Amino acid sequence: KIEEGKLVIWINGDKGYNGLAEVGKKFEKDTGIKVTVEHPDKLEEKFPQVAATGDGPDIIFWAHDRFGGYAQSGLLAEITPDKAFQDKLYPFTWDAVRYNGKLIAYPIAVEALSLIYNKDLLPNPPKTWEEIPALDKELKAKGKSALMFNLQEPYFTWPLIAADGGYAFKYENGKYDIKDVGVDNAGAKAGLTFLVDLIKNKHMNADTDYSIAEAAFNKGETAMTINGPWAWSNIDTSKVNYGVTVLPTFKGQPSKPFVGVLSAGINAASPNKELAKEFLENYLLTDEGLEAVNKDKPLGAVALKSYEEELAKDPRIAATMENAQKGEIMPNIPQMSAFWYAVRTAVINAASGRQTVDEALKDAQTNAAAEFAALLHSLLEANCSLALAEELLLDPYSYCNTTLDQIGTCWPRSAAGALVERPCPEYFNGVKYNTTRNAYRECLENGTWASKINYSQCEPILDD
Amino acid sequence: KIEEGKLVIWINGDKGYNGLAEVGKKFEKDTGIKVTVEHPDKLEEKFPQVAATGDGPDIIFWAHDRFGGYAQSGLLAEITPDKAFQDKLYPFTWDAVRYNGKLIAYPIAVEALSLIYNKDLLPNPPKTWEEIPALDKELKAKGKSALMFNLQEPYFTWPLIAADGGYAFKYENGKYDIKDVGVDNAGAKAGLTFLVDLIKNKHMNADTDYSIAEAAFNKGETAMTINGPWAWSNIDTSKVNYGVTVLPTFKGQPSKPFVGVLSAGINAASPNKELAKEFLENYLLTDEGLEAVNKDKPLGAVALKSYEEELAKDPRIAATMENAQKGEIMPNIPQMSAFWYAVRTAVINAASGRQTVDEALKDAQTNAAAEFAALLHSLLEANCSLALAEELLLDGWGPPLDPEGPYSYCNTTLDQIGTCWPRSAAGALVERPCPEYFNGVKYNTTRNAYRECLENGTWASKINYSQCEPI
Amino acid sequence: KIEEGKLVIWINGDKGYNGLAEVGKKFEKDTGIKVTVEHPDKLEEKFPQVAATGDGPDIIFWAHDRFGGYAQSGLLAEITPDKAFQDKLYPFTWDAVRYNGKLIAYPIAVEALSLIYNKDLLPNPPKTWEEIPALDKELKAKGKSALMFNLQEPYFTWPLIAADGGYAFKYENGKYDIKDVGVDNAGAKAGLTFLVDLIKNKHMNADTDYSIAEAAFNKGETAMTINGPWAWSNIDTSKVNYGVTVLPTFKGQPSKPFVGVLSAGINAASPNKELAKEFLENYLLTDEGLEAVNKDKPLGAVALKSYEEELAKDPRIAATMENAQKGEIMPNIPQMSAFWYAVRTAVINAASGRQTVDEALKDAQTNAAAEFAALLHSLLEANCSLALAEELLLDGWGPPLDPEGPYSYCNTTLDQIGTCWPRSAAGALVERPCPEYFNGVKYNTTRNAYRECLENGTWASKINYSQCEPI
Amino acid sequence: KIEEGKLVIWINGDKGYNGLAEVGKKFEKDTGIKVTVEHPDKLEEKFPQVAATGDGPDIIFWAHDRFGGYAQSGLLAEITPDKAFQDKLYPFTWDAVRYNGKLIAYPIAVEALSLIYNKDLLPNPPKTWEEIPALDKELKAKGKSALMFNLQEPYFTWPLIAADGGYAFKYENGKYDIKDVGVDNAGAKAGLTFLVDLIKNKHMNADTDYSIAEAAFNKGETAMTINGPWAWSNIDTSKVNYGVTVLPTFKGQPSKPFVGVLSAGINAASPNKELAKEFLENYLLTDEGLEAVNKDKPLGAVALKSYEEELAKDPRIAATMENAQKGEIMPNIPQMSAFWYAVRTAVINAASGRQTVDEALKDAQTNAAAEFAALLHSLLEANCSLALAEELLLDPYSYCNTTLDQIGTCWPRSAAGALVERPCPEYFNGVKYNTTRNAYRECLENGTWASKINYSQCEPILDD
Amino acid sequence: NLRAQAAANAHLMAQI
Amino acid sequence: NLRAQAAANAHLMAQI
Ligand SMILES: OC[C@H]1O[C@H](O[C@H]2[C@H](O)[C@@H](O)[C@@H](O)O[C@@H]2CO)[C@H](O)[C@@H](O)[C@@H]1O
Ligand SMILES: OC[C@H]1O[C@H](O[C@H]2[C@H](O)[C@@H](O)[C@@H](O)O[C@@H]2CO)[C@H](O)[C@@H](O)[C@@H]1O
Ligand SMILES: OC[C@H]1O[C@H](O[C@H]2[C@H](O)[C@@H](O)[C@@H](O)O[C@@H]2CO)[C@H](O)[C@@H](O)[C@@H]1O
Ligand SMILES: OC[C@H]1O[C@H](O[C@H]2[C@H](O)[C@@H](O)[C@@H](O)O[C@@H]2CO)[C@H](O)[C@@H](O)[C@@H]1O
Repeated sequence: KIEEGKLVIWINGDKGYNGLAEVGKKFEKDTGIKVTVEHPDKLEEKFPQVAATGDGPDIIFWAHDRFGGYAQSGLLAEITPDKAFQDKLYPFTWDAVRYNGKLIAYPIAVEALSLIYNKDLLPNPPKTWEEIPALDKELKAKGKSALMFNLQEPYFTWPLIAADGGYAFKYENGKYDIKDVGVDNAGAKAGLTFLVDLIKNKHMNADTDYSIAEAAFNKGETAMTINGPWAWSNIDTSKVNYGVTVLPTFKGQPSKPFVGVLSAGINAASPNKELAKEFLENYLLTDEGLEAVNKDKPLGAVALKSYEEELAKDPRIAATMENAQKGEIMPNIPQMSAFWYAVRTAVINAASGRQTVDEALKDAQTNAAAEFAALLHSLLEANCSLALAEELLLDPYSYCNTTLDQIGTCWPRSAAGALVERPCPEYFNGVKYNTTRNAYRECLENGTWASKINYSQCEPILDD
Repeated sequence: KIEEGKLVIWINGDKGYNGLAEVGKKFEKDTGIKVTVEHPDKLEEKFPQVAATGDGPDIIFWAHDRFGGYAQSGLLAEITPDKAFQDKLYPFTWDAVRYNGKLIAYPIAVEALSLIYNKDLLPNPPKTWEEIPALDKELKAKGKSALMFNLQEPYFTWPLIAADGGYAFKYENGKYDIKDVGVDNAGAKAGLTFLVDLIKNKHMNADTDYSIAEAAFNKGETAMTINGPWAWSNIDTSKVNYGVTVLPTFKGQPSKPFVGVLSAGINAASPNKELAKEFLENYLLTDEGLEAVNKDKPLGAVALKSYEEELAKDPRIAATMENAQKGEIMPNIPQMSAFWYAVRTAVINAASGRQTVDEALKDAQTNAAAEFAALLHSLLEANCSLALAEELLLDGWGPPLDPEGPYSYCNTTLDQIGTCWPRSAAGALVERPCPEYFNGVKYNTTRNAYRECLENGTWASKINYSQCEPI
Repeated sequence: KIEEGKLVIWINGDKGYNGLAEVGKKFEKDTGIKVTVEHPDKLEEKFPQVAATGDGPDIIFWAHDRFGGYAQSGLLAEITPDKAFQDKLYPFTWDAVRYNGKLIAYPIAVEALSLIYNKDLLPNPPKTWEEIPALDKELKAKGKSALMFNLQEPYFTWPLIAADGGYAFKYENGKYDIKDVGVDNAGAKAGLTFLVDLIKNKHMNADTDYSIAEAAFNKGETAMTINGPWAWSNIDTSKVNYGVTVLPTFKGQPSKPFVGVLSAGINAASPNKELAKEFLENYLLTDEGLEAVNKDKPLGAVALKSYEEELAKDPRIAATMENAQKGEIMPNIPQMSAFWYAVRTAVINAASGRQTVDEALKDAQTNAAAEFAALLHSLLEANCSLALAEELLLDGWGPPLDPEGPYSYCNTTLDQIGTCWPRSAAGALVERPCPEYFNGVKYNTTRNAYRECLENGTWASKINYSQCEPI
Repeated sequence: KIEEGKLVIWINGDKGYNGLAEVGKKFEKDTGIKVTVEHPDKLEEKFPQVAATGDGPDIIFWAHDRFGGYAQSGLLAEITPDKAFQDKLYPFTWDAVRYNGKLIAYPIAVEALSLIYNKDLLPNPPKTWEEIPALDKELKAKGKSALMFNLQEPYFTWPLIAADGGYAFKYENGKYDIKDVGVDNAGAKAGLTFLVDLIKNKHMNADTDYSIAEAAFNKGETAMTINGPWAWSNIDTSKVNYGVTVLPTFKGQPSKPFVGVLSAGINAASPNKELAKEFLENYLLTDEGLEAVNKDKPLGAVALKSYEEELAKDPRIAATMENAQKGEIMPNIPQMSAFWYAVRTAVINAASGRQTVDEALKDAQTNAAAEFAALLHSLLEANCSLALAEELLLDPYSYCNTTLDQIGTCWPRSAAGALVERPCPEYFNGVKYNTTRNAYRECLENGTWASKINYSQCEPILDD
Repeated sequence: NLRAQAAANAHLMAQI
Repeated sequence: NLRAQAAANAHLMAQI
């Protein structure tokens, strides 16, 4: 239940949420409709939890990579702008919010990571990752360090892992191939091995997080950091004479960051869909709208043609685009959650020494590619064909033919008109279920299976 | 993956695919959109294999009977014709492309087999099947024969099988009863027996197929054949002074051909559904468009009212509709496929002497042939899932794979022919023993089949079976 | 697990198992070692199931024909008799328990079927099979019948099938040719046809079995039967004034029973091989020991020379050896089992009318019955290995199992009957649907079978099938 | 190749190898046959490596648990003492060296772990593991500690893991059930969790090994240690006023150590089998022989009746027997190697914090029970039955019926007289093999498979 | 964690 | 390690 007659918006704490709230005061002044902008932590996780139920915010802001995942779960309303409004944003930002032909969010801006550096401590930043160790040794002797950045989020280490051949999902023949993950190839190993060595050799600390790295850089304690445009604002405020530049190379190869499009989706269950559409279309994605948010935290390259024209003239925005050109735009597929979770674990376990690189990236391999699920599926496929073999052997135009459905339940050859029941699945997509209860499917009088399967009785097994 | 910004169309090799490509050319001229017409072998079986995975044509063409099964499987987009467009075609033609209360294809034309005969050899064609033996004996004395038609497709024999009581699925209460199959009744038995007796007495050859019959008629060697409107074109080109007429009776009863409505469906996975709609509605379903296809191979009695009013006056179309009236529109239920398969097998086995009429039609009644194939098939499926299971087990949980070796693999898959192609490295040419058994025919297993695992870890589309020869 | 410090012995229910247990009692008296004699149903099939896993009897008794297959599988210990002991038994009896040049059992006695007839009803028994129909008609007029014997075991019918040319495996070059099977030749066809004709003309009943025939003879209801020496005991007890004689001829040719040598083998997995040897050599293979078993059920012509010299003078043993001489010692090759199975099926199917003689013997020739059973069997085996594969996958690599729940499980297994019993917690009573099909007989699948998973995570020995009833 | 005309013996460094060498000088004086006693490290591993080839020592000394493993590999000669010599050792020591009905080594002595303690620092040792934490806190304040023992060998931690229900293999119906491992039950968890906590709470150090613990105890720096009889000799030499006692209880349950029988096996390939038999029977297993070794390092309860009678009078030997009664004698089955390796890894990973207890004992579970191998086997079984199904369906007394052999190769239905070949296995018992080569098996003219399978061409895949 | 996982499946199960 | 493992299999393979 969302309160009808208001707008509740969720956006991440590192973005210009105060700028956004002022745009909210513009709307309210004009229409009399209150706009509440909130920044809950774990935003990208807390959403599908609430939105699933029919609750949460009217609008959500996050990079497009997680939006496939919401659309599949059916939590995003289908946005409906016309030709005239789409001609005002760049076509490639529209690609990022298209899942299965449908636009599911408004693109706001393009984010890419850059190398930010202190010009006073380092007038000439390193062009290669490999010279950073020596550079840290010199800086240590002055009671500083070379490089601090967030080691807790795979987003910041990915550029280095991708550099020499690391990838998420293979892109072939139009589609992303969810069964071909490149998190365990020689390139990924080499990039991750390099990071882990910086830590063993005490050029970095495995605990270092977003706030540790930001504060150190803005106090002048470290020469370099890795971050995006939202961070520039805090550096302006600080003493620091900073430059924003292209990322270092690894094995002569450019670092390949994942490029995200900040996006505004609309909660499917909200009764305020049109109000939200009028706020995003007529208030936020205007120059006045975007400027208000940007003058709080920079957005990067915005999705609006009329405002980027100006913004493109900033050399910091040039650098953001240079790095963007060298990376990939993120896939928006639902398997992105699982990939990110997998790589987050690898980097942390590898960094802490809990696991070696080889061990770590293989687990991530198996997790990202859902190989346990793919193995179990092969077993169920085989079992289901056999049960059909057994029956045919023991043996007319009136049966429903055997199927294996998306959950792994084998529906046997059945009589027209039969209500069939089968044990709930023993395992499904990470979760175990009480198999003492059944699912139910009707074989219709016409010899075709009913389209819908009753899975209502299948309950998970959890704590105690 | 279907390419966006073009149209691929599948139609059968017997139809006017060149005429249709001219209609394609006009569409390209106006819209800049390339239209490719293809006619692969076995397209009705091949379409559900490729479309099921999001590949294949934007538009497929076939008699309406196979479409119910495609729509049930989810392979067709629901079509959105407007009222004015709907009033443009006969209502009974829309009925034939209706499945679950949804329109799932555009009707193009109505097809029924007729008796085609050579006027010079036979001024007066026979009214009955029973007089054919004597007529063949009279024709043998002249170095000719009475009757040749395709014996390899049940469609061609069905009229005779249905004549005296044979039927597919009993129709009543407005519905088909899939528990009431009439392929082994007294009427079906008698029709097939007559057919088998014609062969024993050497009035027909069991091995006769579409092209043997067509060439034999078009060359003046046989006085009669059985075929549809699409065949008239090649006869015109040949000398033959031919007529098209009502099929002969059996035991006094009309032959009852199954009436097909040639239809055009849109692939559910097509990113060009709107281009497709515009092509079928605004270009093909016009006087000009139908005329272009018709000039290549006659279509029969077209669904388009305005063009049918011109065609209705051809005595060949008149005959087509008289034969249609004495037959039945085919069902479009998904069970049609199993039924055609059972009757194909029964007819071929009875004609060759492999089974008696009683044996073949009983197997057809009980669906035994399809069931045996589904039995072998699930064994191959199960074995290949196992091999996949093994590779996955080893790959994820076995001892560390060699760090120096290939990262990219094509994974274990089963091809349409029954070969399980093993996990293979990107770039590999993979060799597998020819199948022991394919489609009722045994092959030599000590030669090999070939398939490339491509540079990117995807299986090549083509599989080389040119070395697999039978006993 | 076979218990150390005792002996379990398996012999068939028709043999003198009480006599043998008395011999067991004498062994216990002298050595303090308990000897248990058991006679389970289907022991020849059951022994290879249980022994294969290290369970079962210390000593098994059966005709030598099954032993070759046991020895091939590794189930028998090689026996170590000394020279003096070897000279104590006929050399041809040692030949029958020789496999791969090794002695694999102790020969006990030679068995052949004879014709047993009622002297009061039939002073002069028939010399020929052909005169039996007329004799039955003469006997029906008296409220009796001519001939009843077990029709459910091929052993009993084989003499007639072999009479005019039927054979198992052709013997030459000192060896059996397993490619030369004579079960579908003209001679085998004629014998079985005669048998089937006796049934059509109501001189015999297809359903007649060992106990029906025995009771019918011992009650004076039928004038003749066919059986071995072990049967004489129950006849003595009954009134019947009986003779034992040469089997009747077929088409002038002698009936050719397969001669068995009752033999005692030692389980390869027995920890009591030496106790076993002492029991068989020093207690059973003596005048006293053989006499004790013989007094219970006659053994036939014993392998022991000194005791055979006394028995040779019984006209019933004389007849046994005359029938033996006209027959053949059975092979002991491992293929005997498949052969008996094929002939069992052929005889039963022909007798019941389920197949013609030609159909049944051809299926026997091609081993089709065993092959079909091996087909269904491997499907069940494959399915159950899969279920095991799934449980293992989940158990080792799935999400953490509940820390509070049971640690000990009985694991997925397939029973001898075809049921796959699923992974189950220690202590559980497990319910499974009755088999759809067992041994050529279909059962009702909506009642259940039962099996306890014991306290320690081991499957109970017994499986409760008392609720599975057929159609 | 062993040098003919001498005896080369291997025994472990912690045993009385100098006593043994004097027995060797007795033999040499008497017979003129030189006896060389050596103590290579990793003795129990270095043996099957060398003995496999036809090289190594004439005689090997180790606990009986690893002797099943040597007998199966066929590396031990079958010893042949008579009634008169076996009547001189205790029957239960003979049980320990019997593999599949065959005696494969001479039993020497029974070893069990006890709690050794410093009477001056601790006049009254704790009866329960649970009071040790507090006891260490008091001792720390005096600059000492409570307890040090070898944390590198699962042998020393096993007593605590077994205490509350932990076990190796289940013993049912005569046999040990190699598929039922108890290394991951509640008891094992609780015991291991207790050890790990002592470490987090700094009452022990995860690095502590045999020599660290021995030296600390004999210098008087720690109040308690855990060790066996071989250790008493070094304590006698030291200052330390020591007592040897029953192990502490855990959750009110007695600690359950694994009891080993020290044993002398004879290398199968050696040409000196009788010389070795005469040395062990007539020289070592005498009172003079055993005493010489014992007066160097105590043996525990010896296997010889005539010498134990005296030895039993020692209260330290009483305590060794008390603890022995509360533990199990070790299984001698070949799967023992794999169990010990599994538990060694768990304890070390758990102790170091590289893994939690739950994670650690589950890996050990899966390893000890060879569950990967058991899963693969089920797949091969299934595959092999299917291939038979396929053939039968497509179809006389002359075939060799399909088998799956011990290595996992499915031999298909074959023609009498055929030389059949099948790809080498993709994986077997821990090792991957080159599958481009084949194994070979003959289907004999009589329709039975040849007994032997040619696996000579199947080569492993290793380094680079 | 596994509560959000169960929730994701439940919604897929509801649709299917 | 894996060299001693390979060696153990090789000897089993030789016997079998
Ligand atoms: O760390 C993995 C994380 O990466 C991305 O999140 C970014 C986001 O794109 C930026 O806008 C900024 O807020 O930093 C985040 C990393 O902390 C993916 O969008 C996200 O789904 C993924 O979990
Ligand atoms: O032979 C069975 C077959 O009959 C029909 O196929 C016809 C088709 O309708 C005609 O357009 C023409 O191409 O001849 C075909 C006969 O080969 C059914 O439409 C088809 O589904 C069925 O398999
Ligand atoms: O019926 C086939 C059967 O014949 C023989 O079994 C005999 C057995 O030899 C006799 O001792 C007596 O018990 O009657 C049996 C017939 O039921 C073969 O020995 C046996 O292997 C075969 O199955
Ligand atoms: O640590 C595992 C280890 O335990 C046993 O080894 C003992 C041996 O029994 C004692 O004689 C003494 O030397 O300490 C050893 C532990 O370091 C098993 O015998 C052995 O197989 C196993 O690996």
